[PDB]
Amino acid sequence: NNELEPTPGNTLRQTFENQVNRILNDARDKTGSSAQKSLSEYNNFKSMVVSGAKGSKINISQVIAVVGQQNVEGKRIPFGFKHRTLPHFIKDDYGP
Amino acid sequence: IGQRIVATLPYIKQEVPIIIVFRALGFVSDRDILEHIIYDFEDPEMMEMVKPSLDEAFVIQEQNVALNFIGSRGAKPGVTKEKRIKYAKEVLQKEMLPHVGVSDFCETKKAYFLGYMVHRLLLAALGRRELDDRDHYGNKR
Amino acid sequence: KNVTLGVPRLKELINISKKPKTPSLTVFLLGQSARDAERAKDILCRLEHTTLRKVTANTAIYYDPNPQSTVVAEDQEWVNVSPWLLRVELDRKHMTDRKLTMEQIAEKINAGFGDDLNCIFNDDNAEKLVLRIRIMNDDDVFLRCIESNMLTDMTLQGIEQISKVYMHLPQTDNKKKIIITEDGEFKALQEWILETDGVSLMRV
Amino acid sequence: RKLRRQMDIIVSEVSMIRDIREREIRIYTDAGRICRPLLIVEKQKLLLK
Amino acid sequence: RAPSTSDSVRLKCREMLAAALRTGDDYIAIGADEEELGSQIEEAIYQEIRNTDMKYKNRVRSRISNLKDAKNPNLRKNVLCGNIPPDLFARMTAEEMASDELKEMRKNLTKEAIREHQMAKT
Amino acid sequence: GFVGIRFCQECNNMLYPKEDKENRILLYACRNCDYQQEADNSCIYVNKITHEVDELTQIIADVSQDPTLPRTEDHPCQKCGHKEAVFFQSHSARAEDAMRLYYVCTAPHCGHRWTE
Ligand SMILES: [Zn+2]
Ligand SMILES: [Zn+2]
Repeated sequence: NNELEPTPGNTLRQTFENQVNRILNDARDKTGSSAQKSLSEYNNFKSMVVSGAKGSKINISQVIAVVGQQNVEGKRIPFGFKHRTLPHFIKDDYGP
Repeated sequence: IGQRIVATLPYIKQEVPIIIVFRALGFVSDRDILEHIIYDFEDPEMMEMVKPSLDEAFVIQEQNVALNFIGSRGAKPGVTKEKRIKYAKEVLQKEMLPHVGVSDFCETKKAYFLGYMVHRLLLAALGRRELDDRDHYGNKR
Repeated sequence: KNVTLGVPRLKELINISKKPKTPSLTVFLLGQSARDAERAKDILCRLEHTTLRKVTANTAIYYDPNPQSTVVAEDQEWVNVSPWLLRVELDRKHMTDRKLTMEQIAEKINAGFGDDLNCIFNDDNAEKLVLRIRIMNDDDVFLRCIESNMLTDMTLQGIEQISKVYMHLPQTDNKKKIIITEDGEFKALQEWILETDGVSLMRV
Repeated sequence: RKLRRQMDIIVSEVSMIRDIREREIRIYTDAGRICRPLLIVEKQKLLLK
Repeated sequence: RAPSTSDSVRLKCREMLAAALRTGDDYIAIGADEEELGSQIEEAIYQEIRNTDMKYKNRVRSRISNLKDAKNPNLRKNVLCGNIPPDLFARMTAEEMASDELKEMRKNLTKEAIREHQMAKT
Repeated sequence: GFVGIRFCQECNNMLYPKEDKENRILLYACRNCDYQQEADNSCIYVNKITHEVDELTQIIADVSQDPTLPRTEDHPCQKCGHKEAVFFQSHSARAEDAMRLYYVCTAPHCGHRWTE
């Protein structure tokens, strides 16, 4: 509806992608933090992460909470097809 | 000015501007060429883009002079005007675009195919049609 | 923005390349202008390159033989006092962003092209800013040639090689100004800095 | 499409592509193209019963 | 207090500026010697520039255009009404003050917008 | 609004402009023959630097009969009153800032298109 004020120094598409990525990253971080808060003291992922022997908190978040957002060349999945990423989707869809 | 549409023919050591190529096919008339290239004469931005590589070509009008102009740049250019003309005519009738047809005459469709190439190039330039993707396997065999 | 860190930057530093991928300059403002962005954007405009094409909105060439005919409604010609002109109108917002004015744009054009051309400029008051350029002394195409050869490369304001300039407030304390106070602390300060996209380092 | 699905004159290897943004219709019958079978949806149901 | 001069171009500029003051009937409403005012402004401009070059002609043309424009008759009103001294109007610069409230407002808002348009760097 | 194109009637060629050095009248002349014509446009060449040109000129109504396009019932057709119409973005480059959707009515023999 053209109600999006462009961010200082960014085009309309650039700021649109910026808000989208910010929301998605916030969701991933919040879900990961909740997953970390959920773990018990007898869990083994926590024991092997806090000691630094193997893995990190992001691995726990991806195993339990959510895998997250994929990227190529630092951007979301490009429109490999004509104005869509896969045949199962619909033209000009920028949803999550 | 700038933005001159040119061609790179096979077995020709140097590139050649397009209008000389069209007139080499025998289209001495000017409206025929633009009819072959531009399919609608109502959008000025499309039609103006051919003017740069149209004013570059007003020296050559007849067929024979165009054939000699082509033959001057051949792989083995002739030493006589007849040699140049026949060599360029043969290389156009045989080497260029075998897929559209190598029959006795194919100018009536070779000209349309060249016009389609030029029209596609102009469409890409104007931004009315995005570029083709090499990684897309719809374009691979 | 882009800085190209990592192995490519290591190759660029090791193999001293006369041209890097993304050269840039960090500019620190000296006076009070480092504090008020209003008096820093004027410096920014003084730095960034600005040709004629950056401010032109639309352009057109007409064959108006009689100067008083004025094929387009323009009362300025009568009060001002080749049969063809080159009317050029300029975008208002871009014209104001550079804090520029037509009275000196015309002077730049005249200095660039000698007496071959004569430019007539609309006043700032009018809503539509226009420029009537007439050659005075195969000239039908000569206006097209010059306009394709002056619109692109005119250098109205700023210096070359500077594609764009970013006004930026630093967040890390590394670029922040550091001054020892009177009593002895360090008290990092925050002031406006600029990042270009080319290299001059001498005019800058 | 109907003739190909009946497989009477146009063999199943031929692919018909119609573009709408530019009025073109492309037909390919050469070798080397890569294709996979898929089900057919008529309106919202399947031709498989 | 306008000392008359002898330069033909100066008198031409004076009469054109006076006739510019004749626009809008503000002089008729006020009833002032607009010719004297035109001579005073021309003399003040000449004092500022000390010449009759391109700057002279373009400054006179700019002043004429500013005065005779009907979109801001308030400047003509308050220059013929004695609200603004002639000398300050002579040393007036460009358009930033001899403009209506709407043009000043739009210039201010585009100046504020270019702030964000030129920050960048996230 | 723009500069049109006129073709020579004799030899089917472009008509170049030519000012009359005596009559001070712009005229159109060929080159392969001594042909003259009266120029009425009073214009030679324009150029829009902004290039913010409407794209509804090339929006073919055939777009409606496409299965891989969105369908919405929020902006019905103004004239026929049809409640459903597909939409799509610029679908082309050069767009400095374009996110608007160019609707097309999903009705047979309607062709109603608009931008919001
Ligand atoms: Zn002719
Ligand atoms: Zn409808």
